[PDB]
Amino acid sequence: GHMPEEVHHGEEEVETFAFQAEIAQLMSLIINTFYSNKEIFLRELISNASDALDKIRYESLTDPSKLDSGKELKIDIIPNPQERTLTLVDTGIGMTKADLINNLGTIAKSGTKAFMEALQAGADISMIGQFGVGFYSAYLVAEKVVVITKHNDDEQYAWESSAGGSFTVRADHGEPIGRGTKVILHLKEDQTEYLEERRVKEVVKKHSQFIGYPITLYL
Ligand SMILES: CC(C)c1cc(C(=O)N2Cc3ccccc3C2)c(O)cc1CC#N
Repeated sequence: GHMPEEVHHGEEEVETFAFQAEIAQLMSLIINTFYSNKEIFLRELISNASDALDKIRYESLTDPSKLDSGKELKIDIIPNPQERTLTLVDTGIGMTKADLINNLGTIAKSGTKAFMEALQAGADISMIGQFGVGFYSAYLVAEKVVVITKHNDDEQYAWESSAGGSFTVRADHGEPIGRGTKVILHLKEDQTEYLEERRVKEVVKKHSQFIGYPITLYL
């Protein structure tokens, strides 16, 4: 046999970018401070999932073909005690590559900035969703967050950040999710209570009791 060397690939498959400084300041703030009620992170994710589900639901009024990718609108929650992850998957509208990079790395600048200003003036962490940036509350409990997303008009993409100032984005060739978003939280060691059935049930019942979509726990 011969030994080729592929000196160049079709396109750079992993890209790394810095957050806007304001986004990174918030993330650093969130991942390092004490908050007495970190369970709000699940409310924030379920809230973003509900909106993504509304978005595909309303386009399905006008185009029934937008669900050939999946007709059930639902949220699933999967704690995995042995890999210390908690996973939320929704069948909402998902995100193109352009919006993945933009929404999470860049145009969150306004909301994160107004929020840190509001914090200086007396706000607290639970109000983060009033500024459109509730997703970053995941770092209350996670040391590392992964986002897998699939929009009807694009391929599947993976996003990842450990809150070190940077994130990466790559074409994800993994479990095809069809459509929507999947979030994988790599939990801090002192936050393993969100891998128990009792507790996750408490948090959903306490905060997301009136979401208009089924939420299913896969213990
Ligand atoms: C990465 C975060 C921000 C996230 C994004 C989506 C998502 O694809 N959209 C698309 C869309 C369209 C309209 C209104 C809102 C949304 C949010 C999701 O379904 C779940 C999460 C998890 C959290 N928190």
